[PDB]
Amino acid sequence: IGVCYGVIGNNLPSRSDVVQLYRSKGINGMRIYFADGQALSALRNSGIGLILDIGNDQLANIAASTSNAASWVQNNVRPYYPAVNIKYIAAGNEVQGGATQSILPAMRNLNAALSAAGLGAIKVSTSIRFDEVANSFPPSAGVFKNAYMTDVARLLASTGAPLLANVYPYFAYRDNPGSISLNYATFQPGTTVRDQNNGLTYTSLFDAMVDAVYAALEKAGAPAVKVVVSESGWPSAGGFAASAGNARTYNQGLINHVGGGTPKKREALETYIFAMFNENQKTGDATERSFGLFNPDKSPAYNIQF
Repeated sequence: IGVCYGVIGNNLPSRSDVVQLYRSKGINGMRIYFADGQALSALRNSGIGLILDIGNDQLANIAASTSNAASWVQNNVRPYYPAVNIKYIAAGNEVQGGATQSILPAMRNLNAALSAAGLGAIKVSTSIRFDEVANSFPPSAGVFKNAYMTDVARLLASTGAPLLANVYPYFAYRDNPGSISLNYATFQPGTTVRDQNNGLTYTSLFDAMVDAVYAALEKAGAPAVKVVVSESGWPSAGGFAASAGNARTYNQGLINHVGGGTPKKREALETYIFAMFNENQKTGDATERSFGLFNPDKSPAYNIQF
């Protein structure tokens, strides 16, 4: 499985220390949020598959021209591939506003540049959050609420690239403690929901969520498009339901689950746990600083067998 690697803290390890920890624990996937040169160099011949986000601040620059995208590929990708196994490139992460207007042309522009560079194995996609999907209940009722997402699904369909989704049962649960049980949320026996539309049964909030993305994809006209869960995790402190036991239970649960897929698609699901270390400098809710599997000093936040 993979682990997202965030560096928004003032007390984290060196990139090479990081890569080493990964190889020790047997983690075979990494997501990085910008073209981090030190991470990339450290990653050479490490055998770790990678999701490379371009960085939202780069979206407009890349969307402008193919020469802009070629220059980015030349500096940030060409020097590391194929030694570094970059599997995907996320042209934007949870972009909002008029910026969404830039995601399709940046996606095209990168596809053209990778092509001419002779790097067509690398696939181009975009990272979204679940709040992109409406009428998620029953999961079969899922539909993309924004118009631009259909444009994207179609491009992914024709290019053979998957969709990267940030799925967090924690946020769903946190918002709706009354309607949602901790068991259902953390992969524990107890609850069963039946999708009337297709008759599938659901025992976990995770499955129900992923299958809602699949519902939406199909409606968009992109049935064969796969989903890569580009983020999923549970905080160990800073708010409601945040605790090591809950965080241990969710993540281990997650690791032991994804290999069986979901009721709509029983194939193993590619998933990235958020995140490797707690980022002591994040803003927003107190929980943001407590999503790590490890403590800044490389010590296990709680025990997880990968």
